[PDB]
Amino acid sequence: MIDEALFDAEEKMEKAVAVARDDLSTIRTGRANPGMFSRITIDYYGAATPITQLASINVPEARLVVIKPYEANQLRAIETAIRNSDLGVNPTNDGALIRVAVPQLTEEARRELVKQAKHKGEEAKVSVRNIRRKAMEELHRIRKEGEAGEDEVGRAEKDLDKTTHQYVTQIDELVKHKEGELLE
Repeated sequence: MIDEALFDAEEKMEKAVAVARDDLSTIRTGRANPGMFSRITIDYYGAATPITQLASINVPEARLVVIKPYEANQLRAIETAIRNSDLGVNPTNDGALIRVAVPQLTEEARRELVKQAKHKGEEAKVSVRNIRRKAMEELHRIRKEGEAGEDEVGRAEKDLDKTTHQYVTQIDELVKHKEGELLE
């Protein structure tokens, strides 16, 4: 049915756009967020484990992160993972807390990250397009087989085209915004 193809495709695009927002969040910036720490993993009893699951990540000032590990025995293993990461960070030790001052990025690094953001956007747009294609070829099958009227299917095609472009644009705003986060 038109409905299933159309309503599910929309719902999937929303998820894809949501995934892209989260994905952009993982990029290092100025205006530190937790997301930049999300893909730092420690050895946690044999399982490669994100620090995000193992510590409460707080942002007091603009360029200062405060990380509180649930298990004090883990603190040194966490700080090292931060120290050995690709964040460009020199974390200090407080005892219960890890003090992470985040430096302003170099112009070279920020052109490389702007690059990273465009790519994550491109991936999500392609994903959105694939969702449209699957729903559109269902519409095409409905038409071919005469399971719905021609005018009916052509309105649904027009609707799907609109929905798709709205979500692609949303992804483009999402990148446009991370780009401006990175170039200030």
